[PDB]
Amino acid sequence: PQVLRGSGHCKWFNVRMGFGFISMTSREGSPLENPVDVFVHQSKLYMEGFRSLKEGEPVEFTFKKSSKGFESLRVTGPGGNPCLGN
DNA sequence: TTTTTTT
Repeated sequence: PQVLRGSGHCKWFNVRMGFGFISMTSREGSPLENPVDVFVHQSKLYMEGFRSLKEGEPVEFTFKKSSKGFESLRVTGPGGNPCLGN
């Protein structure tokens, strides 16, 4: 299960659900011709207090292909900063 | 405080 690095933005996030998706726009330091969705759980989000992503906020993350699809493993804001959230 | 794969 190879671990890759990517960036993108929050496609959507539902706080009642505790999960959402990231639209990945770069991967392994190269931009993608077409964005790819990557699953993100609230538990993976680097921030203090209650954990969420705002729609649209820019993210940096590690991910791995999973049986259910891609799975984020740790998500941060630009430059390793905390995610913004709602 | 948050239904672990869709929006």
